[PDB]
Amino acid sequence: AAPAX
Amino acid sequence: SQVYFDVEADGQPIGRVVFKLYNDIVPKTAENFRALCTGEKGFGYAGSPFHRVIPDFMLQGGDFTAGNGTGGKSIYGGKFPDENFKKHHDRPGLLSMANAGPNTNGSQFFITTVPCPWLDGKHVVFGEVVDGYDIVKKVESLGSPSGATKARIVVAKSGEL
Repeated sequence: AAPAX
Repeated sequence: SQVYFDVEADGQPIGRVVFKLYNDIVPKTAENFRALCTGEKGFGYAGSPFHRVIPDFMLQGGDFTAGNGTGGKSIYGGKFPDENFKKHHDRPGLLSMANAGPNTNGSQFFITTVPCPWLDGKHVVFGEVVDGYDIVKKVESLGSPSGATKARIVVAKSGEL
């Protein structure tokens, strides 16, 4: 799920 | 070392994006991406979607097992450690590894469309766009703040040059 956004 | 993506939106060819990989700085990360592009290991990016496209930020894809960010895997088995953070997110057109925190590199990647220095030391940059940035822009224009897209955008075909 990264990078946030 | 150059690899490419033939991108399609709702089955319509949008163009070919070519990336130059930084093999000399991050050989292990570059090899993973290269192999996934050719699909020589029996699995790879062909047919995988850009499940997260955020204008003024980046394009994310590479989840060839679930196509939603919960899947994908490297060619080394599971996930592999962050090789190094030598390359920085100083401008648009850079290829970097998406992840779920420290040392969780799999197959997901993102292409920056703006400078993202705050990601330095958090995501491994391993390449850059050398042809077809206009295609990256066309894809970005089809995204939204949430990352959702109205069109089904996929890496229709991929390989190495």
